[PDB]
Amino acid sequence: ELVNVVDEKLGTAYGEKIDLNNTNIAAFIQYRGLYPTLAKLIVKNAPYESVEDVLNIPGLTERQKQILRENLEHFTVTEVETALVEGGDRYNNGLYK
Amino acid sequence: QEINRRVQASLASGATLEEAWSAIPEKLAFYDYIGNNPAKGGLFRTGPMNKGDGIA
Amino acid sequence: TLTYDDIVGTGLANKCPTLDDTARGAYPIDSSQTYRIARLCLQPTTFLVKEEPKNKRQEAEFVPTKLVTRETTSLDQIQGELKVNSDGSLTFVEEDGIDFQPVTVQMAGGERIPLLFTVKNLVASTQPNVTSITTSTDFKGEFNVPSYRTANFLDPKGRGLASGYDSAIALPQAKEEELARANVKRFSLTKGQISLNVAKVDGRTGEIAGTFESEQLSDDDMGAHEPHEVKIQGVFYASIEPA
Amino acid sequence: QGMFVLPFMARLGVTGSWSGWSITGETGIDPGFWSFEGVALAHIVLSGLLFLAACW
Amino acid sequence: QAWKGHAVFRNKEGEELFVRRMPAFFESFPVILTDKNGVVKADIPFRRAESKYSFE
Ligand code: CLA
Ligand code: CLA
Ligand SMILES: CC1=C(/C=C/C(C)=C/C=C/C(C)=C/C=C/C=C(C)/C=C/C=C(C)/C=C/C2=C(C)CCCC2(C)C)C(C)(C)CCC1
Ligand SMILES: [Ca+2]
Repeated sequence: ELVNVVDEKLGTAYGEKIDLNNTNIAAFIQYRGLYPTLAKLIVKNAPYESVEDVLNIPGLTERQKQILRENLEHFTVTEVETALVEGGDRYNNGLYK
Repeated sequence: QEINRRVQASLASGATLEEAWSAIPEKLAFYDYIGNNPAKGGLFRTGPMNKGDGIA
Repeated sequence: TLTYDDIVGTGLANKCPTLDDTARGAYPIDSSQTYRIARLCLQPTTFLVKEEPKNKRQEAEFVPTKLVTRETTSLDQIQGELKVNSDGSLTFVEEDGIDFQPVTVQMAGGERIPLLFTVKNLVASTQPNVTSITTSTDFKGEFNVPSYRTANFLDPKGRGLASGYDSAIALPQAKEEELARANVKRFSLTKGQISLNVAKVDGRTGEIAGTFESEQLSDDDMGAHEPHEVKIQGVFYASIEPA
Repeated sequence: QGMFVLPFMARLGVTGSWSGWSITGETGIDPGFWSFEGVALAHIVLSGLLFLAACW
Repeated sequence: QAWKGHAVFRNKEGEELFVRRMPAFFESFPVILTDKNGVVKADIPFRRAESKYSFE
């Protein structure tokens, strides 16, 4: 009955891609042009029903939408996991080097 | 090493994986388990090995 | 008005601003304007814990406790929009602030009860037809209570949710079933309820004060044991301003 | 609970603990010094003083 | 932990039956139920072959 929800989440797309609804902000450093400007807007405007909903963030520039489109393939969405988003952990998850 | 040797010889004589491993005596397999290694104990961990991991 | 050096070390930093007895006025609400709470402060004075009922299934009461974590308990610098609704009611939507404190209280006999005293994501509303906020106004609302420890927290044996071992490594050949509840950390998220009773209003400044009562669960140690029910009583202060 | 001396303390008015409980089931009582613990401590100190007097 | 409540025993005819209580002298005691006038109405038999008062 008892499940570690973080381990479980590693078996979903969360474990394969940047989950726009859960993944810590540092992950956006993996690809050109996402950090810190887009990273901030994405985390601030989460959750999303689908990856393509990220294109609808209010105030995005035309260039930002293009960059987002180029990176949709690296993104996913799964259900919000309380354990990953509480504590401001998406902005600092206690991991440094 | 001896377990793997016996399994390979079984596989080479046309056994299935199930058959090859089923042919390994339990007694040989039990030697290949760290709970039977004498360098895994404690000075004040008293009594039979069975008192730790259990009766196999 | 006091400076940091006036306040430092006195215990005043953990108290909410108060209003004088003359402040029994009314603060006009204009349904055309936007409003905000610039500062909400909540200062607990009493923590009560519901006794775990013997087994009579009779009335289990909330009992007094002793605070052991000192003057570290208040919620403050909380802000958010104050909506005016169709029916003339007000809805405060908490957006940010110092909106949680870990608190440990001690029951008679020694049992320590940690809790995350909080109003995170508070949405609280008045009665309908609040043309002016008076000493008859009150707010009732719900808030979120996340796990007292967050996902990185490691127990004394190094086990955790987002980090740590996933077994009892000191008992290498123990049967794992009876240790599952200790080995598998779970993150709690529940709801709390709060009432704010306005007792004082400065009609000129838009400052209000009064008493609060809140109810929420205590720490469950990442799913290792059952939380306790806690009732928190205290005073509050809020400054309302046109947004 | 097999309590033997506790009832004798209770019989004469010692009913509370420093830890906040009372044998009548009250909470948040202050028994003052003469809790069950205070009584116990007083007897231990008396024991020590009588021991010293015995030596003299 | 808790009182289960007061048990009221009744036979098929709906008459209230009363379990005979164990006196302090007895380490073990039979189970005998009587009506309000002390007439035996039910018991737990030892020998079953000539039982007439079984709960069944
Ligand atoms: C050569 C000596 C020797 C050895 C190797 C064994 C070996 C064994 N015995 Mg046997 N046994 C022995 C002699 C020995 N025994 C003697 C003399 C008796 C009579 C008391 C027994 C009676 C006995 C019983 C009843 C049992 C065993 C059992 C066992 C097994 C578990 C041992 C254990 O848990 O140790 C634990 C060892 C320690 C905790 C180390 C002790 C260290 C001491 C206390 C240090 C003292 C320090 C000193 C005071 C410092 C002084 C400083 C000063 C100079 C300044 C193991 C196969 C158990 C078993 O499984 O049987 C089937 C069992 O139940 N033994
Ligand atoms: C210094 C004063 C003092 C005080 C205030 C206490 C107080 C207490 N003691 Mg401690 N105690 C003391 C000294 C004291 N003690 C000393 C010096 C000893 C060593 C002997 C003890 C050994 C002791 C024990 C073993 C116990 C206590 C216990 C207690 C508690 C219950 C008392 C009770 O039921 O008495 C009952 C006393 C009597 C019924 C006295 C009977 C008097 C006889 C009948 C007198 C007969 C002779 C007389 C001359 C006849 C003529 C009388 C005349 C008026 C006509 C209470 C907290 C109890 C407890 O709760 O422990 C934690 C307990 O078990 N005490
Ligand atoms: C009043 C009162 C009371 C009581 C009390 C009492 C009961 C007391 C007592 C007391 C006591 C009971 C005391 C004592 C003591 C003592 C002493 C003071 C001692 C001493 C000593 C010495 C000095 C010694 C020495 C030596 C040594 C050590 C060794 C060898 C040598 C020599 C000898 C040198 C009460 C609490 C109720 C309350 C209130 C009041
Ligand atoms: Ca009021």
